[PDB]
Order: sequence, then structure tokens, then C-alpha cells
Amino acid sequence: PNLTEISKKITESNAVVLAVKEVETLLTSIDELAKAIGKKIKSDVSLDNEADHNGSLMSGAYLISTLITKKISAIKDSGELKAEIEKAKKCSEEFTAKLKGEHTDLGKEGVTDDNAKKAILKTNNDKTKGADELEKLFESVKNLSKAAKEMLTNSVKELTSP
Amino acid sequence: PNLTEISKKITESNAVVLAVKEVETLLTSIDELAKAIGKKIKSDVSLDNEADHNGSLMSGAYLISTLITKKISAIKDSGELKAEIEKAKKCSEEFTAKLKGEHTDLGKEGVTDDNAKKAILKTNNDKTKGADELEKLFESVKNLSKAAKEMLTNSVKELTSP
Ligand SMILES: [Zn+2]
Ligand SMILES: [Zn+2]
Ligand SMILES: [Zn+2]
Repeated sequence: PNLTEISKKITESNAVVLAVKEVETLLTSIDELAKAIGKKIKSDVSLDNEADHNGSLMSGAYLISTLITKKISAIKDSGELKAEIEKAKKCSEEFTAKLKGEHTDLGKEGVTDDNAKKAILKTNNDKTKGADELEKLFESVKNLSKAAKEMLTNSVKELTSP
Repeated sequence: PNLTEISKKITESNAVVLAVKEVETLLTSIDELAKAIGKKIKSDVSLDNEADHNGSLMSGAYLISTLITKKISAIKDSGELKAEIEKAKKCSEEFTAKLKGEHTDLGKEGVTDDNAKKAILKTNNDKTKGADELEKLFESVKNLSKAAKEMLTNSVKELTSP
């Protein structure tokens, strides 16, 4: 086995996995934001209640959604992941577009807990203000991560293979 | 060159860099939240102004700070990154604690843009409500990222060296 070609592929594949991890983690940060809906920091580990003032929180989620698209475009291409990358990107753009289009209810300081959940809480029943797109975006990145990790693991096992 | 010994090492190292990348990205997400201070969503790429209602945003940052500590604590280490991980974990705890201590100014929906920046804008002139701790944590995680990267880059170099 040519150690030169394998080491190169390992390095390249690992860079791809790390790039996808950034995207995956940003989605994770939004899920954490969702748990802060209708809450306020009290003097405890647990948060206190303060309903319907989720505007700044939603603005934060919105900026992260734009960063996500930029990170997806930062993944080094090679065709092998073209399909997965394109799907994740369009879904990330759809999510951001949905949040923008719902600015009537999401673009003000007084965003209600209920509307905030329809936008960023994937486990909400009503996902009509962005949550639906977020859920799909989660799946597309999940499929992208599996394919990426697959290329990495396969590149490494080439060292000991057969 | 025990390829089976080097491969297991590369696999382990890849797992550490990935875990650290997750922590690093959560920090990036807080920096993105800082950019939403005093802003609201509108039908455009750029946010509009909506000053002094950053409470929900701060609660989101708070939950992410606790997630960061959990992620750091779950990283696998045999002692090579012993020091780096401990420092990062301690600084992450200090950041969360600082925010809790400022619950009076940060625990309400009407958090002023000025106080929000003292809490999560690491480049702010006044960093007395958490931003000082945030910057220390940011640097500590970068130190951890560098150390992890080197551990991985070296294990991979063993393929074409000596
Ligand atoms: Zn109120
Ligand atoms: Zn106001
Ligand atoms: Zn107090």
C-alpha cells in the first residue's frame, strides 16, 4: 500500500469530516437556543420563566442559520459528496428564507414562546415558521456526516487491509 | 512502522480532534449570538435595530456555555492533553459562573445592548459581565485545538517517516 497516497487521503478526508462537524455542531447550538425559549437566567443552574420575549434569541438563531450555509460551502469538494453537500446547502438556505419570511411574528422583541417554537423547536407539533426546514436540514447534514465519516474510515483501514 | 499500531493511533486522534472541534464550534456560535445583540429579524439579509431586549439571547448563550463544559468533560484523554483539557474545563466553568453572578442585569427580557456586550462580546471595551471569561475560554480552547491537531498530524507523519 502506497503510504504517500493513503496519508494524503486521510488528511484530506479528516479535513472534510471536521468541516461537516462544524455544520453539525452549529445545528446543535440552535437546538440549545430552542431550550432557552421563554426563559431567563436566574441565580441558579436552572433557568427561570419569562415568556414571549424571544426576539433577540431568534435573531441569534437566524445569524447562526446564515453561518451554517457559509460553512457548508466551505467543505472541500471532490464530487464524491457533491449530492450530499448540495442537498444540505439548499435546505440550509430554505431554513434561513423561512425565518426571514416569518419576520412579522419573529422580527420584534416580543416573539411569543409559541411562535419561537414553530421556528426552531424540531420536536414541536406546529413547525410552520421554520422548524420544518430545520428538521429536514438536520437529516441532510446527518446523511452528509455519515458519508464523510465513511470516506475517512475507509481511508484509514487501507493501512491494515486486507 | 507497525501500521496496525499507527492506524489505531490515527483513529483515536481523529476522535479527539472531532470532539475538540465540537467545543470550538460552540464557542463560534456564541460569537455569532453576540452579533445579534440589539437586533431583530426583517425581510433582508441584515438584521434591523431593536435595542435593549437581549434577555432571551443571553439565556441561549448561557445554555450553550453549560453545554460547552459538558462537551469538554466528555473528551477522551490518556494524559497527552491532560493539561489543555483541565484549563479549558475550568475556564468554561468560570464563564458560566460569571453569567449566573450577573443574573440581576442579565436575567430579564430587557437586558441592555451595553450589558449584553459586557457578557458575550469578547472584543468589547468593557468585559466585566462575562466577556473577559469568554475570551479566556476562547483562547484556552484554541490552545487545546492546536495540541490536538499536532497529536493527529504527527501520528499521520509516522506513515512517511522516518
Ligand atoms: Zn413580558
Ligand atoms: Zn424597547
Ligand atoms: Zn445575586
